[PDB]
Amino acid sequence: EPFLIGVSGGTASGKSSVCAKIVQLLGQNEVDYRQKQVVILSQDSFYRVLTSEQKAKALKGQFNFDHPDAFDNELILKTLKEITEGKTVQIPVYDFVSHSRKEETVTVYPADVVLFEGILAFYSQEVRDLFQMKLFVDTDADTRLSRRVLRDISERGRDLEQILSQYITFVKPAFEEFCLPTKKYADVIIPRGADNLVAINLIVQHIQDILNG
Amino acid sequence: GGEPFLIGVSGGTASGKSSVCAKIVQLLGQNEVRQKQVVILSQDSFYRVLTSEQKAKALKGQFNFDHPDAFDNELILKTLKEITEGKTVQIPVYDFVSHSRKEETVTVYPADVVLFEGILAFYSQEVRDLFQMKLFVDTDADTRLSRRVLRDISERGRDLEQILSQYITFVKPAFEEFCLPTKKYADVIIPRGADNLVAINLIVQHIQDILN
Amino acid sequence: EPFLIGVSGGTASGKSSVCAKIVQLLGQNEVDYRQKQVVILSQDSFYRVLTSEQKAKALKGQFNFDHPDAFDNELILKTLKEITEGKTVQIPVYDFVSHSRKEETVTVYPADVVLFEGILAFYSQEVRDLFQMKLFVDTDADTRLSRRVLRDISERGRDLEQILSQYITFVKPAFEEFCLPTKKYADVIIPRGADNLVAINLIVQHIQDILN
Amino acid sequence: EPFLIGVSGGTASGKSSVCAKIVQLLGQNEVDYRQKQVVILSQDSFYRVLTSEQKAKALKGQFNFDHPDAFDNELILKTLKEITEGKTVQIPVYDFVSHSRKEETVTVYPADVVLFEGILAFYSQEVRDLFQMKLFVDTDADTRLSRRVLRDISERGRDLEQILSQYITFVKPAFEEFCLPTKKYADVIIPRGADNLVAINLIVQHIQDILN
Ligand SMILES: O=C(CSc1nc2c(cnn2-c2ccc(F)cc2)c(=O)[nH]1)Nc1ccc(Br)cc1
Ligand SMILES: O=C(CSc1nc2c(cnn2-c2ccc(F)cc2)c(=O)[nH]1)Nc1ccc(Br)cc1
Repeated sequence: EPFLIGVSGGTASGKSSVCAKIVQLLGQNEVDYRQKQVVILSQDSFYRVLTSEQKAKALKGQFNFDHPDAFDNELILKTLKEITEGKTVQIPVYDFVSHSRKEETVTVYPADVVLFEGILAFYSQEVRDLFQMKLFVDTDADTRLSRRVLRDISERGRDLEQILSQYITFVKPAFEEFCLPTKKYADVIIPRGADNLVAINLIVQHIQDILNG
Repeated sequence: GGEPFLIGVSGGTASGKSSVCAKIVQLLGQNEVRQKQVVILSQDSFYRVLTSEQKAKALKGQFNFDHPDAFDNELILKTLKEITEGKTVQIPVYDFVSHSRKEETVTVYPADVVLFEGILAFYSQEVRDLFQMKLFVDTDADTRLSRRVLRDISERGRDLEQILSQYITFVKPAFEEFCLPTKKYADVIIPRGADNLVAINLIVQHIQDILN
Repeated sequence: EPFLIGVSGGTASGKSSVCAKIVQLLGQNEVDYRQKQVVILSQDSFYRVLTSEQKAKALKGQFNFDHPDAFDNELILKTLKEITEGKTVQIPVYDFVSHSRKEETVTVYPADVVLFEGILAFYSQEVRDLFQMKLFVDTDADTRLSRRVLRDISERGRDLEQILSQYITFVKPAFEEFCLPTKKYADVIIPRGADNLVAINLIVQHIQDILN
Repeated sequence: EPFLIGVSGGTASGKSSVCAKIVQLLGQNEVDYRQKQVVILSQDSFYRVLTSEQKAKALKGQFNFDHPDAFDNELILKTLKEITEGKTVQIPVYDFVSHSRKEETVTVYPADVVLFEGILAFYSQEVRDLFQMKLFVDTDADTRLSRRVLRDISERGRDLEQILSQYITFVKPAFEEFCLPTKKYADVIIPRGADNLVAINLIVQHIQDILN
């Protein structure tokens, strides 16, 4: 049975780079995709195929993609279950023009350890109860917001007003209502994110031992 | 201005604390006045005159204007004591170009209500014991950072990376160490800032009652 | 139209005693029952009449009376709407033996000012939209727990193990899940409770100005 | 050189039970004192010898043993730098009558891993910089007071009003002003405490890895 690590934290907490760094340090980027012992899954792969009335809100730009409802809880639960039972799985690739899933999927061969990472990884009891270990990457919201702003201006061509409109109207309230109340389910809290080498090495070491048990 | 009623106002940068003070005095028409019964004092007037070592620091972005050390606590305590005793006082006018006070001082005559506003208004016990009412304008750090970034870009012409580098290195550590722990000393907390018209009307109504 | 003030806070915040002290400082204990210009309603008077399955849970000490499910929001809504229409209204008296309402109701005549006070006074949009002013009495959970333990040994006949088991299992999670998030709806936050005479005198003076 | 783990968190966070459990799961409770590879040091062992002035405050129940000033940072620093140099060390044992150190000491032979555990283990930069790993046991203040009351009420036998007056007056203010600001120096935060078996087993394993 594969070892499931759930990782949560708000946007730009560093939950993504933490998963990236752990997997890099375990030599997994030098390993072919068919033979990887440690795989990373993101909750944002499992965005819902939107209905007519949902797609209408999304064109008007008034659909909160950080709300639990924007996420396909039942496909997440189904898929993680299959992973647990040792089965290989298909991860969707999301089209934001059509708010539907493309035909091309991503294949995920049975792994020894699976990192499942997202803003609402711990929101559903049934999904929480599949994780052997729960990690929350705790970064102050002001810190996270500065990171969000530099990232979205630099590697995307997004405008500063639009970024802070979306943050204040949608991201912040959804973080406070749905994500932050899930911090209390975490086994281990990792402050600051990917620059926290002591916490990362501690989780790398732990996965390393698992790969040799 | 027999025995002024001193109101202390704190809260982080971009909390709303200046606008709240400004709206309170506006809604009282004590705006456009010569017999001002309500005046606003700002802790921003009481910056220390800098050494040339410190002036040199300020030219680079590396002098912490959010630290207690950057404000003249002795002159603030003295100025507020004289106000409490019903005396006319001189407020400095600070020139940032020279990092020193001009000859021009602003004359504040005994008012019936004095609103003293600053990030560190409640930091010193001697100063905080002169306030008969202490207000804290409580606004979330991410909200406050959003307002600060937009003001610094759009009014003040700042570089984005410099704003946020300075935020992380100096402003945030200074707010968490020195300002945020003073919130417990507040009698009343005003969430959000200048848009809190219910909070603001409660403070204008209360100021009119003691003007009578 | 009566002026409606909603008042929330965790258990042992001091919301009850803040209300009680505001009324008494107004002189409204020396005013006659039918002539009360300012009255206090408690969300407590409006516990639901429990189902059979809820009765069962309650008798085994497994029903959370701090959950929104415990409160009769429809009756709360109805009674506040009628008070805004200037009606005389009847308030239920709850009985914890039967988990139901006594025949005895309590009569409240039209007041100028109504204080409504409860852990979940701001939980429901339609109820919170009836308040002209929302006060949240903000007292640290460790402080409030200190008060609860001393209150429950003296008043009730309870031991530490029962008070703390109940607090950890029921009061705390319900407070964090349901009460704490409503704080963002307050217009004014009152730290500490009824020893905050500056905050209390402020609400008193505001209420006096309504009565004039 | 030996591996120094610093552990902090508020009174009754569980940091002491976390250290006990880690050592119990590594089989060190069986190993002979002279051959122990993992040892727990407590900051509580390094209380300062009080001056007459402080001894005077302490007799009147006014010396705050949770204030940084109550810890002998110089002795802590010396003792940990010695452990780091491979040297055998004596740990004081304290008398809370004379507010000074007994005849008897406790000998600690060079260990491969030291857990240094206390409320202010990260307060001093010099102490904090010795630790290759910093753990902070984060337990809610209302939860910690719960445990503290039950623990203290017997283990010492003392009165309930005294435990709670002491907590509100001394412990809570000292935790909020001095301990809580040290959380940002933790590499890893362990929630709830000794019942967190995932977090405990993660640390046990890391230490086993180090001993092999
Ligand atoms: O001041 C701080 C940073 S804690 C903090 N609180 C925030 C931020 C943004 N919004 N809020 C906030 C939101 C809703 C509220 F209702 C209250 C605050 C933020 O960046 N940091 N110190 C701190 C750091 C870690 C811990 Br754990 C606790 C306090
Ligand atoms: O006590 C407080 C704020 S109010 C508060 N919140 C608490 C306490 C204990 N647990 N929580 C809590 C835990 C999880 C939640 F989701 C919500 C609440 C507490 O004593 N006070 N902090 C404080 C006060 C003064 C200073 Br100075 C610094 C920090």
